Amino acid sequence: PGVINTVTSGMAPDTKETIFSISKAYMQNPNAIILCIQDGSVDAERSIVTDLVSQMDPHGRRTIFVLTKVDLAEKNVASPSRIQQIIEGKLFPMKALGYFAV
Amino acid sequence: ATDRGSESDKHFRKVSDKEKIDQLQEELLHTQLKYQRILERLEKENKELRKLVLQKDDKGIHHRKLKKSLIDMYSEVLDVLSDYDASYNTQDHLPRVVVVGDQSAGKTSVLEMIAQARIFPRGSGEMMTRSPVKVTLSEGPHHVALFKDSSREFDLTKEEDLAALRHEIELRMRKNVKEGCTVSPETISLNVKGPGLQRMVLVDLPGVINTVTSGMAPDTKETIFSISKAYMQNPNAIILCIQDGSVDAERSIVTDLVSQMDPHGRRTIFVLTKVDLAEKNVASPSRIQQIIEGKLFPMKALGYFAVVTGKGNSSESIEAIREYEEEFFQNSKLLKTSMLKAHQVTTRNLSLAVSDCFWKMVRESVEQQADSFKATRFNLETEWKNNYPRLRELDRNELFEKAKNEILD
Amino acid sequence: ATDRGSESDKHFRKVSDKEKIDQLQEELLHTQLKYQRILERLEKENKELRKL
Amino acid sequence: WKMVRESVEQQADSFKATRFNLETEWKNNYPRLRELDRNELFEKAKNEILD
Amino acid sequence: VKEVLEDFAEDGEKKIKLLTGKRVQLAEDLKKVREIQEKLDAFIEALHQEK
Ligand SMILES: Nc1nc2c(ncn2[C@@H]2O[C@H](COP(=O)(O)OP(=O)(O)O)[C@@H](O)[C@H]2O)c(=O)[nH]1
Ligand code: ALF
Ligand SMILES: [K+]
Ligand SMILES: [Mg+2]
Repeated sequence: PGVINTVTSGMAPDTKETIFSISKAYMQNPNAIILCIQDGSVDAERSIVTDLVSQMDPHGRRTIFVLTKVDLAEKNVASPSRIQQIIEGKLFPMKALGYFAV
Repeated sequence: ATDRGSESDKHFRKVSDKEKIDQLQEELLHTQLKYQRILERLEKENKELRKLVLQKDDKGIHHRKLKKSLIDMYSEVLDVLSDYDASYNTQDHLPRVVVVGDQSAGKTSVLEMIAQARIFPRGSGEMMTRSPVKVTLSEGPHHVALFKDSSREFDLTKEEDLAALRHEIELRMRKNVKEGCTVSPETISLNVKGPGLQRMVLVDLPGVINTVTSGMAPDTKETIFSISKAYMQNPNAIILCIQDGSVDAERSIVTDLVSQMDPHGRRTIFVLTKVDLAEKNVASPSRIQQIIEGKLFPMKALGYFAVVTGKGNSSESIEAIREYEEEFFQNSKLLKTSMLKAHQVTTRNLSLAVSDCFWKMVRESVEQQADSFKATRFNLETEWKNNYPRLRELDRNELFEKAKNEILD
Repeated sequence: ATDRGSESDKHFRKVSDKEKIDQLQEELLHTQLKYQRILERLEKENKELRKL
Repeated sequence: WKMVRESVEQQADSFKATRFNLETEWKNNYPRLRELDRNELFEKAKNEILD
Repeated sequence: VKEVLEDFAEDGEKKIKLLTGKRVQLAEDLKKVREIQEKLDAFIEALHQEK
């Protein structure tokens, strides 16, 4: 499940902690490979799951970031400069295993 | 023989009068004693002669209770307050309208398509807002905005002037930021007149960032939160909550910033931007039916949830943005197949509705400030006078001059 | 408050300000200041060397 | 009307002085004293009498 | 001294930096508070133009 970090629509407040537990069951696995799905309709400054892998995989040994909605880079809906920097990896406060386009 | 310097300086000073006293007496004493008096009485005449011409441009003289400089009274009060005390101890009680939302959202769009699309730097690629930018909007003709309260003479309808004006704001934005962050609380003062502008003060606070990427200094997101206290701790602030439209509500930071300010929505209106990105991906009309009903946002913002849309090109003129917004909202299934009638969604309804809520809060709460400041002065004067009974009235200019004479004596 | 200089000073200052806005100074605002424009014009006439 | 505009305004100084003196006497001696006019004192005495 | 004092007269920053006695700063704040009260009431007075 995707991380929310905040509960809205009458949903039980425990949902975000349940989501984080479900995702940490694997992200805390030393041998796991983590694929972070990043919404590309937003600037890089908005990234909900970066802070978690930056702690569970600060060495860039498991985490691969993939950019969804790459068509929005063509349309300039999402900042092209930050997209280029995330491709190069200048925007990650951590080491990362790699980066690919969705 | 005991001393000779005093005699020499006095003798030459006596010589200076004998030759020029017929000019010095008029200039040194007669003019100066009258100078202060004429400032009150004769400069009054020259001020009124120009003021009346300016009021005619305002139309205040022509029309009773209607004057474009009438809204400028509101800004003048805040300008003194910010200079007097820019800290939260005073800023938290100052009414304002703020633009609050995800940085990705392009939240400033709510103001860009009014006056700021021409003079405010924008476009995707980088975080634009660096510090709170307040724009004083007023019904009037096209007129170059004040930049840091400084006078300008530019044509707001020509690119050559606008480009230079965009540079001026950018300089203030970056200069306000110091090492260790990318955002600053130091505000930028803008006052613009033009058609379609409402009488209100709208502040584009820097966009919140969930996580501080390696492309931003570590303290960026903490600083924005502190700057966000301009409304989180301000009962007199009206918050426009901007949801980045392309992504869903649970993911967004703005939900928590405002719900901890006013969970009942009494101090805020929810607005959505970039809704048109719903049709560049698989649109969800049912998700939009929850957007308008506020099931998706915890602050329970009050009022109609207006939506802002744009081509996404950073050169679209204000008129082009307005025409694009009207055609899209009146036909898109996002609003036509859900209970969002275009004439309520349109940004111009938000500007009117925001202006309506603006004056509601300002008149209700402004009178409390007068009592608060008066109580402040009495408490300060009582303690200040008791500890310093000698000085009933003091100023730093009076303090210096006393020393100046004392030292020379 | 009893036998305290601060209360005497506060009373004196309030009375002094009331006297400063009393009729003694109110009249001067309507009999002297409005001719400071004529005084300024006469100063301008005096500084001009045409008369000399 | 010229005399009106010239002189009537300064009658506020003596009004304020009188109010200040009355309130000063109250604060020094009658901190509980209010606009205890023909109605208020009568009502308080009446209630005490009935009680 | 006269040359230096004139430089200090124009040197506002040093005057502020030199004149930090906590009473002039309080006096400065009192002046600003007084100005704000006028500015607050001026706007509030402008609100009262409706009636
Ligand atoms: N699709 C779309 N784009 C917008 C909208 N509002 C603004 N933009 C785009 O966002 C860019 C800058 O807008 P701005 O308000 O400054 O957002 P910001 O720079 O991220 O704060 C420009 O290129 C605009 O075309 C909108 O309602 N819909
Ligand atoms: F993208 Al922003 F303030 F909304 F820099
Ligand atoms: K952006
Ligand atoms: Mg912006």
